[PDB]
Formats: sequence, structure tokens, C-alpha cells
Amino acid sequence: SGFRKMAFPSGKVEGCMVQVTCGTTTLNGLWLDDVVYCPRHVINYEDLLIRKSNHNFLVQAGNVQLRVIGHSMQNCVLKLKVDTANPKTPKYKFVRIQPGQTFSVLACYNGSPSGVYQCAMRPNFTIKGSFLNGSCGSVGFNIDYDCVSFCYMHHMELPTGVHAGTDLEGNFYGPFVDRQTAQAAGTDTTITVNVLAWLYAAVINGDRWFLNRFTTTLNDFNLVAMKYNYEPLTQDHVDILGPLSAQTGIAVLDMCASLKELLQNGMNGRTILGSALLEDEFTPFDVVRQCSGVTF
Amino acid sequence: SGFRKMAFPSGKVEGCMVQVTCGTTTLNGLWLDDVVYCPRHVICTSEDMLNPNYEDLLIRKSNHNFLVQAGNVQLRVIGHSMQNCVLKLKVDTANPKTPKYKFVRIQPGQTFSVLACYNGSPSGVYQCAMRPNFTIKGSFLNGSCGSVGFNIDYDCVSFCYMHHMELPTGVHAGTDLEGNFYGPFVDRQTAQAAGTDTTITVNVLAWLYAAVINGDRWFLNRFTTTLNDFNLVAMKYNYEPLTQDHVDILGPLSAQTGIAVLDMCASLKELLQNGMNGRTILGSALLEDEFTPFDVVRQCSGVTF
Ligand SMILES: CNC(=O)CN1Cc2ccc(Cl)cc2[C@H](C(=O)Nc2cncc3ccc(NS(C)(=O)=O)cc23)C1
Ligand SMILES: [Cl-]
Repeated sequence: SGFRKMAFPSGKVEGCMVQVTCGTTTLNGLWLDDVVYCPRHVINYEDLLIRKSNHNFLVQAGNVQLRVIGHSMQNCVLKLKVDTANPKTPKYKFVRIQPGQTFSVLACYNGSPSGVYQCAMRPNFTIKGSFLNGSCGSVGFNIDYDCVSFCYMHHMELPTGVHAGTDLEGNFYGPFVDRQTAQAAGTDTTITVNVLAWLYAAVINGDRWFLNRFTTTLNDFNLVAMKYNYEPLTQDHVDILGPLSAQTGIAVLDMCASLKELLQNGMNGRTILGSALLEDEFTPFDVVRQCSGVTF
Repeated sequence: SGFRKMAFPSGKVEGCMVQVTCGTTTLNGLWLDDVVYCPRHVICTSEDMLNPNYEDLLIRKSNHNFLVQAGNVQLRVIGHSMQNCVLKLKVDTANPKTPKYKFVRIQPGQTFSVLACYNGSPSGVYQCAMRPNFTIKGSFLNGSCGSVGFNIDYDCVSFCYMHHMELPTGVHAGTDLEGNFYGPFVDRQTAQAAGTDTTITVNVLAWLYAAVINGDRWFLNRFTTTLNDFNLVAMKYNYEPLTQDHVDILGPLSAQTGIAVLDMCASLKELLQNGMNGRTILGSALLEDEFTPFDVVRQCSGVTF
């Protein structure tokens, strides 16, 4: 029993974090095999890069200094070829996630990990993270069995306190650019499929006060959800919620009718899984994993 | 910017998790140097849990009755002893991944990271606090016994909790790493229940200071309060008494924001009276009590917005 925002064990990623310094800027890098990946803003990027030599980049892994032997740019990510392969390189993949998908973040400063937390890629492509100056180059990841899937690299903070970054191939999530200019997070929406998953998690943990005898059509549910800034629920989302619907015996469109009533009438002084807000940062898979006991 | 429930990086603890099996029971163990620490109820069956005589169950065991597995490697047990509610299994191999560590006993209101494990394999990490009633609101399923709580300061891991059981209300009870339970709990299936829980007042105040640092002051007011009058009001909402020690501990947060502790106490009094009126504080519609004054200082900026 119990429901917590749970992050993946960070050990495999901790062994990859390094400090990168170029001139007066210092941020974090990801050391995989003989390459260090970090935001290219550590340095017209092609014009700034051509003026740099290998010895201009200071890479530090713990107390050991790594020697840079080459450098190249891939989108908004700088790839520093180092002379030593990382002996702690885990099995890994670089993956691009979609809005609504969650991941763990290992927040680092000076190449040293400070904390780990869970978060979701918002529909507006920003993340509500906890980052201070020096956190650039911190990474987001998921773990499947023994393989770390790197999905995020931190690049910047937006005026509203939210965060923007790239996948590990340097392609930004969202319409953001890596420069000082007027940039703002677009209007955000609630991840509907995730709120439904978390309502199923509450039924598994014994919270059923919000259930009712009523059902709804998928179209009528979407007409109501569009009014409360909720993402449209698709037939794919309904299919994905299938195992949670089977484990609890509550049809997806019946859970949709419970959410329809909570959107109109609120919670009335009550809470769900210790929350007075409808929580959208747990995917259907996160609910299944936490209510099963999946290990790595 | 931003404020999240942040756990310590779990890597140093992951390298210590092992699987312990005694007969038909399998749970987790903590491998530090040449010793494996685990809950002593690993030697019990379900029937034994009603009235276990651990000394009598233990005397019937030999070293080879304990199966310890570190990854795919089998560790050989060469000795065993009981210390309160923990079993200490002397193994033939020292853990090469043993971090610098201490065993510390925490007080209610203190937070820590939990590495939830099943079959000696870590599955997830989360942050939580020792509640005033000595239970923890964790997320544990069957097989999680032996999972540990810890803090990491500098390169030193301070182990403070080992998971032993789930109470009827879904909350959890465990021991320090010397086997002494937190709270009036026993490692026996008895009619024991979590006592009435209360809100950790010093932590709610710390989190209100964190909201001020991150640029939010809507909840402040022009009033102050005496410490005694604040406690008379706070006890009515099931909040823990705020002591002079708590006021002293909140000093650096009071200085960084320029808001006196008893002035923040007056805002808390009003927030309890009024609720939030559709507003949130650090993305929460409830008053959050699982961030200590020390957690706020560690996570938040040293410059107020
Ligand atoms: C609620 N479980 C029980 O009534 C049985 N328990 C009795 C008992 C009594 C004292 C001590 Cl020290 C240990 C224990 C055991 C115990 O609490 N371990 C567990 C710990 N944490 C989460 C757990 C979720 C579930 C779970 N068991 S189950 C198949 O789902 O019933 C055990 C869990 C076993
Ligand atoms: Cl303490």
C-alpha cells in the first residue's frame, strides 16, 4: 500500500555525470563510452565553435581530469571526444519522449549529483522541474530492465519558472531556442489519460468515494474535458487504460464519468491519494509498475 | 526555480542491496563491509508472527540455512547474531562497493530517501518523513521488507530506517539500523495501530518560507503572534506544538526572507482559518509538511525572488 511520486534508482546515471568548463561557463556533461554530451551553450554556434580547440574544454570526472581529443556539434548538443572510455558506462539508448510521458531527473551541479525526482513532459513541452544555476546538462531518463533510456538534457529556465531542454540528439522539446530572447511557455493543459490512471490507482488503494453508477460516451467526455483545459482523450488512451480497467473492474468510460463529476463539482473537502488536486504526472504504466513491484 | 520532493541519488545504497532467504521467506538485506543487516522476521513463518519467540527460532538455525544473494553471486554466511529486531549475518566477502556510512536514529519530523527493493533488486526511490506518530507514509508492497531509508551528506550515507511492516491503515513501521523500532510497534502480528497523526508544524513553516523564496507572498498578513497563542490555535487543527528549538532552527530562513518566525506563524494561523481560496502554494492545494528547514535550504536558491 501507499502511492508516492517515485523516481528510478539513479545509480547507473550517477556514474556518467561529469563537469564541463569552457572559459567562464561551467555545466554538466554525460560521459558515455569515450564521448561527453553537454548543452552547446557551454561555448552563431558554428562561428563560436570554430574558434575553440580541444584544450579549451575542461572535463572533470570526480577528481580526475579527462583529456578532450575531438569535438563536434549535433543540433543543440556538443559531443566531446575524450581519451578515456567510461568504465561505468551502462547499457543505454537515446530516446525521444512524447508529452504526457514521465521520467526521472538527476539534478547535478559541477558534475556532482545532488538529487533525483520524477516529472512529466507537459503538453506544452516544458517540464516543472527544480533547477538552479549550474544544473544545465542534468539528464532525464527511464530504466527498462538494465537499460537506461536517456530522454532529456536540461538547457534552460523560462520566465514562469518552468524548464526547457532537448533529447540526447540535441533536438529541443517544444518551440524553444537555446539563446537569450523573448520565449514563453504556451498555455498548458492537464494530461487526461494520466489523471484517469491516478484515479484507478486510488481505487486500487481503497479510495472509491468518487465512483458513480453513470457512464459517458467518449465524445461527450471530450466536450466537457475541453472546457476544463484537459487534453482530448483518444481511443488509444482508452486502450492503454485497459489493464487498470480490468484490475479494478471499472470501465474506462465509467471512470471518465467520475472525472466529469469531479471537474464540475470539485472534491468537496475530500482528498484522493492525499491530494486535493487531480494529479496528472503518473502514466498508466507508472501506476502498474508501482502497484506490482517491478525491479532493476 | 521550482520546488520538488527530492530524493538523494540512490547509487551508493544500490551497491549494498542483497536478497536474503531463510526457508520460504525472502526479503532484502543491507550489505556493509562483511555484514548483511536484515529484519529478524526473515526466520518467521506467517503462523509464527502471532507470538514469535525469535531466540527460540534462531537457536534452531545454522549459517547455511541463510541464503544471501548479491546480484548473481551467492554470499556464504559464516556467522549470525541478533541485535534488537535486526539480524546481522556475517558473510565471507566484504562489499567492495561499501560507501562511507553511519547508522543514525532520526526524530519525528526528519525526512529521508527510501530505496524500495524486491528480491534484493532496487525498483524505485522516493522522499518521505518520519511522522509524529512514528510511522512513515511509504509505498511498499509484499517483499519490500529490508528496504532502507537514508540521507547523504557530503560522501557519507546515513542509514536511518529499515522497513519491517505495514499497519492496518496502509502506513509503515520499521527500525533504525540497530534494530530499535521507531514508535510503540513490535515485529509481531498484534492488534497495534498507528496513533493519531499530526502535521509537522516546523516543516509547514519551512515550506511557506520556500514559497516566499520562489517569489510568492499572497498568504502573508500584517499580524504577528505569541508562541503560546500560535500553539493554542495550531493544536485545534491537529498540528504539532512549535517549540523554541523549532523557532531557532527556522532562523536562517527568517533572515533570508526578512519575515520573523512569529510573523510566518501568523500567516499559518490565517491559512488554517481561511484555506487557500482556489490558490496554490508551490503547486500544492494542501499545506505540505514533508520538507524540513534543512531540505528547503539545500534545494532552494540562496537569493530570494
Ligand atoms: C499487511 N500484511 C500482513 O498482514 C502480513 N504481515 C504481517 C507482519 C507483521 C509484523 C511484521 Cl514485523 C511484518 C509483517 C509482514 C508485513 O507487514 N510486511 C509488509 C511490509 N510492507 C508492506 C507490505 C504490504 C503487503 C504485505 N502482505 S500481503 C501478502 O499483501 O498481505 C506485507 C507488507 C507480513
Ligand atoms: Cl533527526
